[PDB]
Amino acid sequence: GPPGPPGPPGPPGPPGPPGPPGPPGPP
Amino acid sequence: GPPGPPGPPGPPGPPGPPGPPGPPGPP
Amino acid sequence: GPPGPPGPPGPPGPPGPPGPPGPPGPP
Repeated sequence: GPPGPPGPPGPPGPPGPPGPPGPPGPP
Repeated sequence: GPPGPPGPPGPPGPPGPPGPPGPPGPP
Repeated sequence: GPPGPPGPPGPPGPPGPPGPPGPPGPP
């Protein structure tokens, strides 16, 4: 008969990367 | 009928960790 | 026809936010 429907959504992706360095401390 | 097509990609992953601390302030 | 396979793992997440402030400067 006809093809079945598309599969389920895949898994959520991997975490994003570590953020940028923070700002300098005060004098 | 044949097995169906692949499902769609899952969503983007979670945000990455906070970045590292900034450097020491000026003198 | 059986449901197709699951979709692929999703894309990476976004970067984390910038890190905390650096430590106070030296005397």
